[PDB]
Amino acid sequence: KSKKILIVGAGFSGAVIGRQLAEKGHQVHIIDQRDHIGGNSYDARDSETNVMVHVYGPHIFHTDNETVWNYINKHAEMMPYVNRVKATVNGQVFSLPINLHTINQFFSKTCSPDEARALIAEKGDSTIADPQTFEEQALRFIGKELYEAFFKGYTIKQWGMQPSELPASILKRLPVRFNYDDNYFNHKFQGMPKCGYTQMIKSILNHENIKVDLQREFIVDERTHYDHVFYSGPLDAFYGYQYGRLGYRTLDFKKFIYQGDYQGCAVMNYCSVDVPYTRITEHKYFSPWEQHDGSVCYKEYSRACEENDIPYYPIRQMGEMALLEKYLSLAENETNITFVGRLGTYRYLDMDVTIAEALKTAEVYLNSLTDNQPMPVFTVSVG
Amino acid sequence: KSKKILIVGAGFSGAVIGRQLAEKGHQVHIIDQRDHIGGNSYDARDSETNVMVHVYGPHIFHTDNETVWNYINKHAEMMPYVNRVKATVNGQVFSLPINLHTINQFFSKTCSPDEARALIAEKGDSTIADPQTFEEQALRFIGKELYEAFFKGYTIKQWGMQPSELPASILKRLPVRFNYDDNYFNHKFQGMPKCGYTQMIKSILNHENIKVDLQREFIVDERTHYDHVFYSGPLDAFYGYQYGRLGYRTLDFKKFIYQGDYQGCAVMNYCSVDVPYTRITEHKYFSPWEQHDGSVCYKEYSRACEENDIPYYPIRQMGEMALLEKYLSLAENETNITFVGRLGTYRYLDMDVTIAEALKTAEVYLNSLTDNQPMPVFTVS
Ligand SMILES: Cc1cc2nc3c(=O)[nH]c(=O)nc-3n(C[C@H](O)[C@H](O)[C@H](O)COP(=O)(O)OP(=O)(O)OC[C@H]3O[C@@H](n4cnc5c(N)ncnc54)[C@H](O)[C@@H]3O)c2cc1C
Ligand SMILES: Cc1cc2nc3c(=O)[nH]c(=O)nc-3n(C[C@H](O)[C@H](O)[C@H](O)COP(=O)(O)OP(=O)(O)OC[C@H]3O[C@@H](n4cnc5c(N)ncnc54)[C@H](O)[C@@H]3O)c2cc1C
Ligand SMILES: Cc1cc2nc3c(=O)[nH]c(=O)nc-3n(C[C@H](O)[C@H](O)[C@H](O)COP(=O)(O)O)c2cc1C
Ligand SMILES: Cc1cc2nc3c(=O)[nH]c(=O)nc-3n(C[C@H](O)[C@H](O)[C@H](O)COP(=O)(O)O)c2cc1C
Ligand SMILES: Cc1cc2nc3c(=O)[nH]c(=O)nc-3n(C[C@H](O)[C@H](O)[C@H](O)COP(=O)(O)O)c2cc1C
Ligand SMILES: Cc1cc2nc3c(=O)[nH]c(=O)nc-3n(C[C@H](O)[C@H](O)[C@H](O)COP(=O)(O)O)c2cc1C
Repeated sequence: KSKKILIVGAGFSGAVIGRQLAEKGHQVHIIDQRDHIGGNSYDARDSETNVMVHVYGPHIFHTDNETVWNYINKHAEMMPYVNRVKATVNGQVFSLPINLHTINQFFSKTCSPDEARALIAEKGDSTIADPQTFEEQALRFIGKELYEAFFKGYTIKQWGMQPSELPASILKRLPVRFNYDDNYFNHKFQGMPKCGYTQMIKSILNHENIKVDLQREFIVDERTHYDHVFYSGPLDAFYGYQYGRLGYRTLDFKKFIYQGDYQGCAVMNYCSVDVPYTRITEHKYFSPWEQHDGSVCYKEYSRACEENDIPYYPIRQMGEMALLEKYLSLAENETNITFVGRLGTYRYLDMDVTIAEALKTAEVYLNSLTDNQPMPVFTVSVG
Repeated sequence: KSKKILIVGAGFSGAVIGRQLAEKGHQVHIIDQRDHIGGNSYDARDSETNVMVHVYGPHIFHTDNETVWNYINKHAEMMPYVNRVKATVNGQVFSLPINLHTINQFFSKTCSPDEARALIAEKGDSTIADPQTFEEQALRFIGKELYEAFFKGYTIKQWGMQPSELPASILKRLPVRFNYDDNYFNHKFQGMPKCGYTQMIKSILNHENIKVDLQREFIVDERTHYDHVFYSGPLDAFYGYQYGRLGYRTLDFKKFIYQGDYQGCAVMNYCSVDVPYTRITEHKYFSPWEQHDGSVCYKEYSRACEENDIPYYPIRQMGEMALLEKYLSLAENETNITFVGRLGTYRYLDMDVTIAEALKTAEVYLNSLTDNQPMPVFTVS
């Protein structure tokens, strides 16, 4: 039997869940409160320059998950693109993430890989048994100089907290590289959709069993008209923020246009705390197969997400997780709804991860129909 | 009607011409004086370390020709790979080709693309009206500091001549990229074959109608036993060097083994004339999908190609070109032979260009049979 399915959000989570269910006979209704599909992966062209802008931040696809990679290759033409980030600090321009070139330039050396290991082991404090803070992780592995140049001010700008108050886990993600590889991501598959993500999501959304209504906020009354609801909007919002708002950072993107090449690369970080934006992005460099004389650029600023700002990065410290636990115990009591995605589960999720989880969620739901088991509220852990 | 083809050389020129024709019926005899196939593209695994070594120096595949790309993808699995070269001079490590990073690092600046254009325009030596040498052209374009750090020394080593001895026309464009792009090659397709060029050519060569004999020299007396000869060996040698030897640079490779990552990139250039090698190459870096604890490296030394050396880079200056012209006008009176390849034609040819010209050559020969026309001696200009 064909089921009636409400899906709240037309970003990757809604779109991929909808597509998998559509293809199996169910009637899928996808709503989104914005006037366009795509969620935070949405891109659109700038009128004047015709530059394709990644509206809610640069979005670089990267994955080791070949199943996911083949899936999106069914919906776009993936162009090779290797993200290579630069940084300006101390009157110089460096390569990130920290590599043998960054090391040799910063200390004015011509170390080989093994000489650079010895120079960095010497700067690091191997007396720290198990770093508990971001700061201690930097002192342990990269040393004071590298830390204060590349990480301290930059991290303070992103998080609005001292690094001695942030977990080690943030920097554990980012080892020093003792060769000349300056690819930002190590994933086996990396690229950018030739006609953009909006178009990719449009192809995912393109089926006979899917109706998509925009400018349409979810209404708690609707649930009864459907067999199941998939919700990728904010968890706290669905509960009227009755216990408080989940803490996020937000970003302000300050637009400017330049005639020519403003910086010569897609991403420039500004490591100094005394430079108020975290970075400048030059969006035409995200589509190097195209040529554009005019250029759309953004200065990006980080700050605490207030009531009417878009939530970007979830903060997820003790207070935030105590608040989450309260919404979760409301959530565990529900029937015929599943909360999914970055907003629905209060997790930062890359595009490929979001896709893989959306495929699994559809599969769980389909399996639950044929086994006549109830569909759980979450198909992922958040304890 | 089935032709007896002799093809001199089992590198890309002969392999590709040979397969195109073997597939339309002709009997193809390929010979090569060396003891392995592949010509200068040949690779092989080093015994101690198992690193795939590029025996005649690094070979990176790159093209904008998608027909050529699809063609090698039939005979190999192409892995992605983007060449990015580092260079050590004056106690610093830089990015090449010269780019906005090289410039900011070199001068200690944080220039944007356009401020950097303004910076190089001032450094450019503007008192030099009408430059005649490579030296003067470089000086006018980018000034003394950049010229002497990155060009003067490396030119001396690479060409065995001072840039004052070479023509201004050798570099027609200001050589700075005013962006952060440090991909050495700008081609749409770039990659490395997962199992090596030798296996790729071994696959091009695998046909019933193709016999390959190695350790086998061409001998003029052979010509009479075949209907056509495709010749990829050196044009001057084919005619006994009767007018002189075409000028080339040759390269010496000095092998060492390091346990670890010796330098942390495939290719490190040394710009200084006081360092006698041109580059150090670390070959495992040409196969990043592979992991190796032991690493095979080479210091590369460039010198004049003398009579017993392998010819690498064609010098192609005034005298060499006049000299080439003489063998060309002898070749123009040959019949039943076509000269092809970097050696048969005295050109530096990429792998992709060489494959495209081979496919076209076989086709021109196929067409000439069906149309009853004579095959030309050269299939390019
Ligand atoms: C700054 C930033 C940079 C990023 N960069 C990368 C990157 O480089 N690479 C990468 O792989 N990933 C990146 N990501 C992750 C990426 O954006 C997510 O993977 C993806 O957006 C998740 O999609 P989703 O559909 O689950 O959620 P979303 O895209 O957020 O979409 C959810 C949808 O729900 C709608 N909605 C919410 N509430 C309601 C409501 N009550 N009623 C109706 N509609 C509602 C919203 O309007 C929205 O359109 C980045 C994320 C951020 C914040
Ligand atoms: C230092 C160097 C670096 C290079 N790097 C790149 C690179 O990164 N990427 C790229 O695309 N290309 C590169 N190339 C170009 C590449 O090597 C050529 O494209 C390729 O070798 C062309 O193959 P071919 O068959 O025409 O000629 P060759 O490979 O030179 O083959 C000619 C064959 O003919 C044989 N032969 C000659 N005379 C006789 C005779 N008397 N009797 C019998 N056999 C004979 C030879 O033994 C040889 O095996 C490089 C070239 C050089 C010199
Ligand atoms: C509060 C916060 C939480 C973040 N959580 C993640 C995360 O879980 N995974 C991730 O890849 N990036 C996360 N990021 C961002 C990265 O650490 C990264 O450095 C940042 O997005 C800017 O640089 P990037 O886009 O190159 O990664 C977070 C950023 C902030 C401010
Ligand atoms: C340091 C350096 C020196 C080079 N010297 C030469 C040279 O002497 N002759 C030459 O033809 N190319 C030389 N090149 C290669 C040139 O950059 C050239 O632009 C390009 O590689 C030409 O080939 P393409 O057909 O792939 O574009 C040199 C490159 C570098 C970085
Ligand atoms: C004939 C020739 C000689 C060159 N010699 C040098 C050199 O000595 N040092 C150097 O850094 N670059 C040298 N170059 C490299 C120029 O930067 C090269 O054209 C540059 O890579 C062009 O880059 P592009 O790919 O942006 O066109 C040479 C290039 C050519 C064609
Ligand atoms: C005399 C001479 C001619 C060369 N001609 C070419 C050429 O036509 N195309 C090319 O890509 N490289 C050519 N090169 C090699 C280039 O200089 C460049 O360095 C190549 O990208 C790396 O070769 P190399 O660094 O050993 O010189 C030539 C080198 C020399 C010495």
